[PDB]
Amino acid sequence: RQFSYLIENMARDCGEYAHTRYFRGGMLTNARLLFGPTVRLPDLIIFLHTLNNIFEPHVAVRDAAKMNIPTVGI
Amino acid sequence: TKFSIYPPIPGEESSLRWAGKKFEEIPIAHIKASHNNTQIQVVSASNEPLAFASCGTEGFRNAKKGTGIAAQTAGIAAAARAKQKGVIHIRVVVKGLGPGRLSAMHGLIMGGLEVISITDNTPIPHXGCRPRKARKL
Amino acid sequence: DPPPSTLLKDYQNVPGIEKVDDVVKRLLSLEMANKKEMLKIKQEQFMKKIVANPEDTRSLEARIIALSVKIRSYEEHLEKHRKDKAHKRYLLMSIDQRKKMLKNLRNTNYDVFEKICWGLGIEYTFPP
Amino acid sequence: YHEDRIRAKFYSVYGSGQRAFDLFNPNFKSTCQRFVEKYTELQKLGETDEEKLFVETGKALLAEGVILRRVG
Amino acid sequence: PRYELALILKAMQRPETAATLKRTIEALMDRGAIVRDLENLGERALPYRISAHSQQHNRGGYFLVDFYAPTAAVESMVEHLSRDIDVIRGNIVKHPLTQELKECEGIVPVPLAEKLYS
Amino acid sequence: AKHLKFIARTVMVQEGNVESAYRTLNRILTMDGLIEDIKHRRYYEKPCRRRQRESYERCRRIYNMEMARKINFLMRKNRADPWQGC
Amino acid sequence: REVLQLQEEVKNFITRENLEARVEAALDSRKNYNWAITREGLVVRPQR
Amino acid sequence: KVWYESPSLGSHSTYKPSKLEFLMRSTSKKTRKEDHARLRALNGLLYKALTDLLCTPEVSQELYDLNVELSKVSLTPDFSACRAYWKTTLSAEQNAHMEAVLQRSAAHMRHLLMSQQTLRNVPPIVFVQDKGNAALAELDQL
Amino acid sequence: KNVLKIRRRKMNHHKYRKLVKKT
Amino acid sequence: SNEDLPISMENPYKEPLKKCILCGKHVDYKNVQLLSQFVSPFTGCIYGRHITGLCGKKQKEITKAIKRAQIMGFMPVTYKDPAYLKDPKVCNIRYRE
RNA sequence: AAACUCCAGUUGACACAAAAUAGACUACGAAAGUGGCUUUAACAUAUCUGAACACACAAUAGCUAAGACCCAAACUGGGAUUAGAUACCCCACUAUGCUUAGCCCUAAACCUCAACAGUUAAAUCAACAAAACUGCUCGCCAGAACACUACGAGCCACAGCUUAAAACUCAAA
Ligand code: FES
Ligand SMILES: [K+]
Ligand SMILES: [K+]
Ligand SMILES: [Mg+2]
Ligand SMILES: [Mg+2]
Ligand SMILES: [Mg+2]
Ligand SMILES: [Mg+2]
Ligand SMILES: [Mg+2]
Ligand SMILES: [Mg+2]
Ligand SMILES: [Mg+2]
Ligand SMILES: [Mg+2]
Ligand SMILES: [Mg+2]
Ligand SMILES: [Mg+2]
Ligand SMILES: [Mg+2]
Ligand SMILES: [Mg+2]
Ligand SMILES: [Mg+2]
Ligand SMILES: [Mg+2]
Ligand SMILES: [Mg+2]
Repeated sequence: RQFSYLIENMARDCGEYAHTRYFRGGMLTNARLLFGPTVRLPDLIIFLHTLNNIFEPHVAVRDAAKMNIPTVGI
Repeated sequence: TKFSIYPPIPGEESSLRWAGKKFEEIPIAHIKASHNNTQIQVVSASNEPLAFASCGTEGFRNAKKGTGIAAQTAGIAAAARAKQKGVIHIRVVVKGLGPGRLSAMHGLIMGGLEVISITDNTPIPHXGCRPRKARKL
Repeated sequence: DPPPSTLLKDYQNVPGIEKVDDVVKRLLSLEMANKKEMLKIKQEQFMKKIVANPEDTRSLEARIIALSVKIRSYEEHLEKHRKDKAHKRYLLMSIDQRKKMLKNLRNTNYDVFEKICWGLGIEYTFPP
Repeated sequence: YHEDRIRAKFYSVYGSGQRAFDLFNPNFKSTCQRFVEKYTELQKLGETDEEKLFVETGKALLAEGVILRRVG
Repeated sequence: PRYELALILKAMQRPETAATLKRTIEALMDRGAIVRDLENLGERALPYRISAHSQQHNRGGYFLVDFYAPTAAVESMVEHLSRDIDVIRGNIVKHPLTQELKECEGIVPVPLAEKLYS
Repeated sequence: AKHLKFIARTVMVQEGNVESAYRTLNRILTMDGLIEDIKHRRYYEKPCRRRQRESYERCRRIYNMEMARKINFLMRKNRADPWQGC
Repeated sequence: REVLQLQEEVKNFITRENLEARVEAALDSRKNYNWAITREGLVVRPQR
Repeated sequence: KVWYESPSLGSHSTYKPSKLEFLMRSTSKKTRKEDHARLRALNGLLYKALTDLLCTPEVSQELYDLNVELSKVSLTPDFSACRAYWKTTLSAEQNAHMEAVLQRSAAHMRHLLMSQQTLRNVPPIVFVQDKGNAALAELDQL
Repeated sequence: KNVLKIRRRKMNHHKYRKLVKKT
Repeated sequence: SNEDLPISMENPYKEPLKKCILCGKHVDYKNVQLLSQFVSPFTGCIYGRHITGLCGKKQKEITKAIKRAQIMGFMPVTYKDPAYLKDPKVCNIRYRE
């Protein structure tokens, strides 16, 4: 959260997308239900931090692989 | 001088006095606080008995003897007989963890005696006799 | 046993030990030491009487001699302490270990095996 | 690093300098680093003793105006 | 070996105390001991009352006798001290200066996991 | 029985405050373990029972000290939220 | 070195001849083994 | 670990016992198995802190002379108040003196408790009186 | 674990000891 | 190869291990002044190492020294000898009021 | 309630009993076990494995003989309790716990982890316990119950221990 604001601005400035908030269960693995059957998922997910706030791997790391999304991560 | 909770050691030269008497000369109130009774004996520094009182000698019987108010009454009775013999300041030596352990001391004070020290002499064997077996309750 | 006047194994080869005061000789003798010091003199006596190289402590010969001294010490201990089950075990285990050593010496070097038996007074016996 | 041995002795003998580290400046030099550089220069001049190479280094810095207060 | 005899003597006058020490050191010599030193620790009040030879004692003279003796002398000396009426309490210990203290690097920490496991 | 009297477990009373003197004595005997010792000695605790209780008390103290250390360590971040809104 | 050190000490050892002199020489003297430690590990010898 | 459980997945989470956290909490959320542990152990820490202040003369000369003994100390889960219990004395006259000094000391003690940065956020301490059956003495007064 | 196997052995040994006593 | 690469060696900044107040000192049963510093003034109870701060080795030497001194007639058992009450307090225990 | 009242309290004298604190330590020994002090003796093995039975040990309880006996205490007696109480609760006291010299040889004798050697990479792994395995060796096991039993044999054991089945019975255990 020290960098949430910085990262969200970088995404908007480059014309891309940021998700720095609480990651709800199934955003990627259940996207059609949450967004709609025609929702397009990301083609690349860039992690500037790979751990969540309890020092466990961000759920999107596992779920990105499930959806066959390549991940860049610091 | 600052207050010391450590008693004056006999043979050393202390400045503390109580009615012109040294710590070694103050009479002793022996309180035996048992689980079912409380016995109080006041003796002189030379081991001369001056007063004796217990909850049983004060008309308490059975479970009533093992109460704080019974011990407090026993202290008042011993204090009265001791005060008649010239006792004002006493050293308290209490052995046992019975209900009249603290209450017996209150009665001595209410009876007109001034407690200058408190000593615990509850018998603790250092290894001794095997106590009775535990109770199934 | 060696005489009490015997010097300790450590002080026997210091130069000038024969010219010191009698009091100093008593303080460096077996009389003023524990029994373990008397056993070191016995072990060295057997090593020089029996083994070819008295300084080889890792040979099968030296081990049998060292263990034989322990066995005799246990026997003397148990002569006075007949209900000591702990040392009765140490004695019997040591006798078994010596028999195992003697078996391996008899099989590898019979000439040395015979000198060990004569020197230590061991009558070898085959197991039942 | 080899110089770490010199740093351990300097901190033991003279303690941490009352001057404050400025870890933002990538070219900052502390009193210990200045000591280490002089100690290295004198070693390259052929001196090999350790106890002697350390006492001569302190004198050089004092001549240059550096404050070296021994801890004890 | 080297022993240390911690000797508490009945509080007496100087002449009787010297006779007791001489009588005690001679007992060591008769048993083969080589006496090294005799130290006076001073007369003091005992830490508690000691009953010895049908008498109660509250003060005593503390003495040390450093000596060498054969291992068999200790048992015989302990019996000798029990019969001397002027000795309140006498104990023979191995001299502390013979036992060499091993060096200590410091206090190594103990892992907590081992504590509960053990 | 053979020791000097009025030295062990003896507290002097100050300004006639006998209640505070008794509390000091009780605190002394409690810290030295005498009160718990006297209580455990009223009935014989069997050796298998004493070892079980001593083992339980030693493990509970370790767990309590270890849980206190964790809370002390993890309370440094109890300060106000620096990035509120993010 | 241990035999040399020991050979000098034996000169001061008590003997049957010098027993009386050493016994009296002890009653006049005092040996103190008491000393206290501080939180810094320093020995505090007694005030005598 | 021991029979005492320490498998919590969020073991690295920073424990935050403050009054603001209670308001920003899911209403559905219920206390977890090892969530009581931190509360049970934090309340014990408060008992330790208070007990030392009473017996050290530096904190207050009046407090030290009283020789107050704490019977019980249990914080609240709300994080709004703290419950501390001290044992009453026989003399009702003496009881008044202890309560009066403790009542005024508490305000300063709270600041003294803030000196311990680990427990800097200390809710106002409620020095309840118990262990002496204060009502029984109150009944005799009537 | 449960002690049901121990209890069966318990009863068998109790009854055996009692039988031996009677006879 | 490269001069600036790290080199293998022992930690030069390592600090010495901690030592107890009695590390390196002989503990004698006749030194009752020292032994008295590790017993309770009111009860004579030997303090645990969590109170004395001693290491396992010196906690044991002190305990054996106290027990020897007590039964040989040098040290009281049921209380600390009052002569030694004003010695340096090296134990982490607070008693009075 | 019974019980004691040659009782209780203080002080002193006082053991063939048991060993606060230390010990929040985790040591010693083959295990069993070992925690007051001192001294003496003393803790096998310069490959490893190797026995229900050989050899030597083995808590508690128990037996035989002679002693000690503070305290505890089966049994027993007494006092309550209860529908009953040959229990739990209270009191008294014995065998016994102790010493000596012999036996007896059993434990949930259990870290419920066989010894020795090696590994942390694979697949981490039924579950739980105590992370998962490899080499090597000895011992042991083959549905339940019958069965810590019967018979045989050995044994200082004689209401004992060790070794240890079968028939009938079931579809589970
Ligand atoms: S720390 Fe070295 S002996 Fe205690
Ligand atoms: K003991
Ligand atoms: K077990
Ligand atoms: Mg059956
Ligand atoms: Mg083998
Ligand atoms: Mg076998
Ligand atoms: Mg077989
Ligand atoms: Mg068997
Ligand atoms: Mg047996
Ligand atoms: Mg028996
Ligand atoms: Mg009885
Ligand atoms: Mg009997
Ligand atoms: Mg066992
Ligand atoms: Mg095996
Ligand atoms: Mg079957
Ligand atoms: Mg059986
Ligand atoms: Mg059978
Ligand atoms: Mg048969």
